[PDB]
Amino acid sequence: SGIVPTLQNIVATVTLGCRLDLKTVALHARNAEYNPKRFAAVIMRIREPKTTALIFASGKMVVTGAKSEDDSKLASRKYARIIQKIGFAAKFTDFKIQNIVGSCDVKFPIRLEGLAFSHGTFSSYEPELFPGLIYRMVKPKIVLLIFVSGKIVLTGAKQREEIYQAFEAIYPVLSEFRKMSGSPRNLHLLPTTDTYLSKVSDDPDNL
DNA sequence: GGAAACGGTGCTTTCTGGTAGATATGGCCGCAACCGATAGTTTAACGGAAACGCAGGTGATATGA
Repeated sequence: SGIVPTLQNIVATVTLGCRLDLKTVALHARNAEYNPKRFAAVIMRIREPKTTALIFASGKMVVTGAKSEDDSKLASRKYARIIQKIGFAAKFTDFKIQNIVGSCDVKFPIRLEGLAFSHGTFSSYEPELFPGLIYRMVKPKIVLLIFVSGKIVLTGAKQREEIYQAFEAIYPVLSEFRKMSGSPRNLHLLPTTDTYLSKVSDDPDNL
């Protein structure tokens, strides 16, 4: 419970309001990869923040590799500004984080068979083609990947607090699977997602 | 006190020609029936559309293979 989870990847999307010519967009970006022989879209990485991004002719975009809530909106706004420099209106709309990926380490090894046998209502553990166990948390809804080393991965979340709540909910379970710190201090010590996102310009006129 | 002689004409009769219905035979016209044919199901079984499931353009957390 003392080893607070770290975010590894935040993935988001934004609507542009207007349908646009993706070939025209592909002409001016300083990083771009695109070939209709394999896929009909441009892959578009940037230096700072270190995000990858994607654009669709229908007037929608996706952003990946964000380290913070801030990076997600700030990168999306900078990609939209590049499209506004180009011959399109690109009205920044529908900003959302569809998935969050985080990880933590309890520093003790886990008997995945014991976890799967006792919590089989939520746990799945297939024959060992892959070494890690998977867990389906239903309230709040989170997917957790459990490894024998004590390393843990969390995904399927969209709100920051639920990743820390899911870790805190399974830490007592993991701690029971032991043989021969445990205090969270608070459920969420850091500021909320909204108090982070509000540092970035929200108004679409603030290009 | 009446019946027998027989003149009146009222009432009736067949010989016939009229009125006119009848039908054996005949020739058109069209109804009753058959073998015929066109259209009908819904399924052998697989040709079809809509209905159906996995990939690929990033990324990449674990620790084994």
